[PDB]
Amino acid sequence: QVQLQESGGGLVQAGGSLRLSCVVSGFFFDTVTMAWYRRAPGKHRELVASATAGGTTTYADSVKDRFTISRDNAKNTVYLQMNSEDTAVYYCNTFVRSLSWGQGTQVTVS
Amino acid sequence: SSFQVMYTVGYSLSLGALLLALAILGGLSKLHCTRNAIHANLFASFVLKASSVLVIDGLLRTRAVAGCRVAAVFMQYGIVANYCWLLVEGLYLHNLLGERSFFSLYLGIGWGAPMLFVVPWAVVKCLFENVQCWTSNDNMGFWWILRFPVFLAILINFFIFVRIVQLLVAKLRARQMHHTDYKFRLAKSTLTLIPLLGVHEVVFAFAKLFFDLFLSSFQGLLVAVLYCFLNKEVQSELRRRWHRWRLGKVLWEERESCTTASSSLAK
Amino acid sequence: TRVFKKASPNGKLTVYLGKRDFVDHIDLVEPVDGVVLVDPEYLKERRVYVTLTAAFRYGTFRKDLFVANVQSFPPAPKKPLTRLQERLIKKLGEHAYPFTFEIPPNLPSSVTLQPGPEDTGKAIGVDYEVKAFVAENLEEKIHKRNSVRLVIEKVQYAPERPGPQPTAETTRQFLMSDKPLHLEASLDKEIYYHGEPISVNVHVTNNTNKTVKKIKISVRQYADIVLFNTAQYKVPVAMEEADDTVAPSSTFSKVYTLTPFLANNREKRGLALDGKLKHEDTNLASSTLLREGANREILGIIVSYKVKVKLVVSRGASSDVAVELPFTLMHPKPKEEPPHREVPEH
Amino acid sequence: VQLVESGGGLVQPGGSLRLSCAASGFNVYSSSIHWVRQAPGKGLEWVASISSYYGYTYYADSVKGRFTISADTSKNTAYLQMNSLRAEDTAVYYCARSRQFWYSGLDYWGQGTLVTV
Amino acid sequence: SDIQMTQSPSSLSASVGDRVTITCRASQSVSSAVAWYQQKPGKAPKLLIYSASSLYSGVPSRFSGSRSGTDFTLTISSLQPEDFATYYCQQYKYVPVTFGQGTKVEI
Repeated sequence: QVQLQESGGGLVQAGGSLRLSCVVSGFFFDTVTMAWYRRAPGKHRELVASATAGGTTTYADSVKDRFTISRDNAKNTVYLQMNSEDTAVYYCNTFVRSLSWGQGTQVTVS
Repeated sequence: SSFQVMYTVGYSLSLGALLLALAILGGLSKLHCTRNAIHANLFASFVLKASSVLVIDGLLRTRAVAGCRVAAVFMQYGIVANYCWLLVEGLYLHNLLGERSFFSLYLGIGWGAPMLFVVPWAVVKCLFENVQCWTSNDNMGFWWILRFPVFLAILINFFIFVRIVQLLVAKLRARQMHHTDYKFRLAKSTLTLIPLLGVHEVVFAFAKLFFDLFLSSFQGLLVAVLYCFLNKEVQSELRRRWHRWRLGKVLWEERESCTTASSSLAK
Repeated sequence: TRVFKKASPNGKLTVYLGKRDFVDHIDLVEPVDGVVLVDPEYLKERRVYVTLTAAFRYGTFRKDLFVANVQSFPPAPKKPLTRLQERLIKKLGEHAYPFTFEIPPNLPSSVTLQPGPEDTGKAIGVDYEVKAFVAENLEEKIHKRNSVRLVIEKVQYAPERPGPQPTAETTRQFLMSDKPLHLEASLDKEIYYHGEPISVNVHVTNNTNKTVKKIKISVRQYADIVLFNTAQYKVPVAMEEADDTVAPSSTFSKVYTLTPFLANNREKRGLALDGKLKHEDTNLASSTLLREGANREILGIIVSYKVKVKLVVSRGASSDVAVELPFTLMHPKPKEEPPHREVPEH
Repeated sequence: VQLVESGGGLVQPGGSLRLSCAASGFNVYSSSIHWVRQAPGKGLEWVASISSYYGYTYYADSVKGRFTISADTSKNTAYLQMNSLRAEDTAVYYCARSRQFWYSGLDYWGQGTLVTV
Repeated sequence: SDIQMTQSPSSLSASVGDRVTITCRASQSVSSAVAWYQQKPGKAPKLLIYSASSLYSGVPSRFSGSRSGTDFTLTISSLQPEDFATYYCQQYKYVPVTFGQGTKVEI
């Protein structure tokens, strides 16, 4: 059993900020590649921001120079922040989509 | 000396080999085969003759008029029926190379008419020459009344034997059953039993005596191995049973993981 | 529009399979497709191997029948991408390495022998498995925690064109001759669907003096289990008897209904059953097709079904005359997909 | 392809009623028989199921052990022996039919018998 | 644990030819074991779609079902005059075999 405890998100205005957090219980973060999957108002979940333990902040071509990613193995969590059509629900899993999915929380950009 | 220990040893394995053949030839995939219906009865005649021999030797060692009464009557009938049913097998090859009404005729030759010519020898015991139990060393007044069928059967067996070799050689000369697995297998064993057993009886009828004692002892074993052990068809069946038994033992001797999930696919 | 995944225990590997079953034809086998996903900062070994192997489980040890070697390395030294394979790559991204397999024809199907009352744990039978692992070299050992083990099954379905109906005749006479004991039986069709009734018409007339006792009807399943040596097995999956008797110089004709099912066969050890994923129950593994004049040296379990009718006489000590009618029993063609589990789950 | 049943008679609390559902055009071993209970004006509900091929019997949580369901091969009929009915049992029972192999829902349904307690 | 399924639309009124959407939210996760049944007033239910994507034989092609995550839905292109009925959801992936609350449709 893996607890995909993700929190953060709500009513967001244009150009504002909305800190996102995610806590995963029952798994190790020593060597795992987070992917921070994001859905759409429709379907067909896509990739946004991939980051390994050391560097390698691989980003989707549509989210370059607009998102920032961070990781901390000591706290066992992954942190995502956004600055400035992106309105959708966000998910959290590894790059291999190995852990089970969760309902998650959805943000609204106004 | 060797006159006793070897004499009882020769018949000791005769019943063991023949009874084992009876168990094999009794119930299998070819229990009702016409080919095996003659060999199985041939072994019974050998068993009947061999069984009467062993009890006679044991009774003499223990020492009874009534004791030998049961033993000896089948002993003389068994040796006569042994050659009489030997002619049955010879005619079977001739019919094969030349069931139905034959089966009735074959039974009469082996277990039929010879029983009619063996009773008069046993009938005249109290009438004349009782001499306690049979010893077969008295005057020849009662002789050649039971030796006629075995001498006659040997003579006829050579008549078919002379015919059968010419028929097979001529047939095998131009294709035909040159190397068949059915006619040749029966003929290969027939070609040895009829002459070798036939010449043994006639030559010795008219340390030589001791040399002919174990020759008849091995007759039961020799017939069984040439008809049951050497037969290829039973070996295939025997191998199938052996393989099945071996395979059955092998399959039943006593000596992280993540669940499969699913995901949506673009279409 | 659904795929199957199996995550690695460490979470760094997952293999996507469109379907868990593959249709086997007379001489054609559906290729195995799919993709494998490897996360960055983990491909330092520079070698991804996906292997498809079939092994015979006995007892225990694994006797590998056919082993396939496919490398999904980033270099990847044609293999055109299937439409299903291409769809997976687009969704996952450029980090997915497609792999394909070509199972040779004339191979045994996924059949597992039914365990007896004395359970032994693992189910004995022919199983097909697909596994993927990452290592520096092939000779290097692969850990279970760093690999996946996906099981697939090869199955066959009844042909669209039914064959001729079974028919055979025999005659036995014993020591009495003349007035043959006529005996013949036939089936409605050669191919029977799973669970469908088996109806056999028997026509027996006895002009001989000897009477006819009760008629025995049975359906026998043959399992040609050979892993070292050939050994045919016989199991009466269906059995029913009637006390009908045939009087001398009379004609008898009746129809008997048969149904092969494992509800009462759960205690019969040695029965052959279809491929089991982990613990689900299958249904009387279907017959295995052969390419006409094909070699019988296949190291595996071959399942064939036959119908035997037995009639015993009173001999005035009892003799039996039996004629065997082979028949085919296979599943029909699925429309959407075969559910590889019990649909109602408790 | 056609399923016919009668299931008629007034019912009192603490009683019994045997339902006979004749099946024609198909057998029992290749078609799992399901019984669906629908309250008048409410939604559908599943009470029991019989799988003669696999020998498995399933029941609803509220009716567990109270009912008895059996099938026969000679006449290809499904029976639902219900005993000790409660007050909350006035509904219409449908003899649904499905496929034993390759389950694809309940395609064939019975006419429907009204039961009032 | 038992599975409870709810049908968001309880009743709706529509004319002939409009595009009507009926949704069905499920509590647990069901891969594809979703079936929709049609029921006329005082008539036996009839299967419409099985496996939530396939189409039953004899059912008019206007009916169509789609699956996106867990909220299985049934859509009708054109509402025929005699197509009014009450639609019931169903699941056959677990033991309970839970049905929907129903969606009454009238002209």
